[PDB]
Amino acid sequence: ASSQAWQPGVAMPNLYKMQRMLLEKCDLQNYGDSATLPKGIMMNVAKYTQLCQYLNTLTLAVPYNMRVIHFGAGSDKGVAPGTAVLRQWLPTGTLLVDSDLNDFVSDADSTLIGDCATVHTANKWDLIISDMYDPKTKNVTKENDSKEGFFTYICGFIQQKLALGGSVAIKITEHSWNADLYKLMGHFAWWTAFVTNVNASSSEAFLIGCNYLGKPREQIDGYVMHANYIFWRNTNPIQLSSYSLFDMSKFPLKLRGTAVMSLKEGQINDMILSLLSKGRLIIRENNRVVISSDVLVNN
Amino acid sequence: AFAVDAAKAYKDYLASGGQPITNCVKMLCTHTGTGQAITVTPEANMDQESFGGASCCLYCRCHIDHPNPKGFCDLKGKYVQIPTTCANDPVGFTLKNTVCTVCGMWKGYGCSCDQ
Ligand SMILES: C[n+]1cn([C@@H]2O[C@H](COP(=O)(O)OP(=O)(O)OP(=O)(O)OC[C@H]3O[C@@H](n4cnc5c(N)ncnc54)[C@H](O)[C@@H]3O)[C@@H](O)[C@H]2O)c2nc(N)[nH]c(=O)c21
Ligand SMILES: C[n+]1cn([C@@H]2O[C@H](COP(=O)(O)OP(=O)(O)O)[C@@H](O)[C@H]2O)c2nc(N)[nH]c(=O)c21
Ligand SMILES: C[S@@+](CC[C@H](N)C(=O)[O-])C[C@H]1O[C@@H](n2cnc3c(N)ncnc32)[C@H](O)[C@@H]1O
Ligand SMILES: [Zn+2]
Ligand SMILES: [Zn+2]
Repeated sequence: ASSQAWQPGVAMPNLYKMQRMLLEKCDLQNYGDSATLPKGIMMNVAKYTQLCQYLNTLTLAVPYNMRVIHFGAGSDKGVAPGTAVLRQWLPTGTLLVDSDLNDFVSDADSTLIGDCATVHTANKWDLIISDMYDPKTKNVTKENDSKEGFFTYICGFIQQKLALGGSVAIKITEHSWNADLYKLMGHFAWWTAFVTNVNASSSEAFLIGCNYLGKPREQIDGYVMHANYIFWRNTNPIQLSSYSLFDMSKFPLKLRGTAVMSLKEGQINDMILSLLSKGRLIIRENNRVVISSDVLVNN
Repeated sequence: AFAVDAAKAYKDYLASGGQPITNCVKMLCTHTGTGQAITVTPEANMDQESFGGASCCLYCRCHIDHPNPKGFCDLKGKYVQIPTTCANDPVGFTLKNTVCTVCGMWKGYGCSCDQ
């Protein structure tokens, strides 16, 4: 077994991010292979556990009364395995809201059913998790182009509802991706494409934006960067592994007690951006949390 | 005076040889927990499995009103510990057993306040 088999997953190395590759078909050596999971553990429990294991190594801002929203939390089973892992991972008192196009039962404080485009919220969020995937992406009848759908909503939601210092984890695949989303990763202190070891046989990856700055730190071309992601996946086969799942002793996210300040436009100097980049600050209102779901009415 | 008694109808379905409700979400944990029945975080011990509350609630899974005047669920947002020997049907286990208000364990599967 490889050295990274004892890791929760693998992050796209910096040297692959600096290339300018053309988009090629993703052809993984182990495509289709299944990982060996612990007895009775669902795939999405193993997958979210490894994601959270990795998020524990980043400079996440973790304040009291933390606000997390989880899109694409439903499943064909009618339950939310990922929301269950997040509830386990987040500190007690953390507000957790989940949503999906289809009806499902969740351990979240509040669940919204409907297209994510019909979800509205008055307040900002500290962390955004998206596991959304349109099944129609499986019908590849033309060139792999940047997708619209929920990605259009997600890009608008990050720019208007993510607190500065906040972080994101958005799920993508070879064909389920968006160029504007990669461009936004440049608006964070740091970013990467993370692959869980239990699903290394899939082109799936979680784009991770760490510490939102509300302004571009670097200029990123989404078409070029997605090609870079594919080149990395094609040239680096990753060994399937569930080893990280057997040690759950350091799993829970530590409550850093990150400061929450309601600073305005024009009070963001360099020292503030420096504290945002290290997860020592969250900028947003601390008002009551209000969410709603539009209901279209026909005959 | 009518009301759907789903708890009873399910036992009559289990005695009828029916298939237990599946897709209960088992959690990964150290198995070094308190052993308490319903906790805010997985507390399974070496003889139990931790599950997400909502997935083990009959009322939540069947989309029907809870047996509480307000409609409040005591499993949703929490974790239920189920003995490894009965983990093939967590919903049925939570319906047939009760929790000790003194030590917070399952009566007959952890509780020993009679000693
Ligand atoms: C990466 N890849 C893609 N394809 C082909 O391109 C199509 C679209 O590619 P994709 O963008 O869906 O990527 P990939 O196949 O890696 O996705 P995968 O099936 O692993 O699904 C990724 C995740 O998306 C979600 N998902 C997948 N399908 C659905 C669905 N129907 N409904 C809901 N969620 C879904 C799940 O969370 C799942 O783990 C595939 O269906 C396949 O024919 C490949 N073919 C070969 N031979 N080798 C490859 O390496 C390869
Ligand atoms: C994991 N991580 C990486 N960086 C930045 O990327 C650099 C390289 O980090 P790395 O690529 O993870 O490799 P390393 O093991 O040598 O640290 C760091 O020194 C930071 O500048 C990070 N920057 C922030 N703000 N937060 C993170 O979580 C983070
Ligand atoms: C991979 S499944 C989510 C699995 C879930 N994270 C779990 O823990 O098992 C992807 C989900 O995205 C949802 N989805 C797809 N398009 C959506 C949209 N436009 N709005 C909301 N949800 C959407 C689907 O209903 C589907 O349940
Ligand atoms: Zn319930
Ligand atoms: Zn007792």
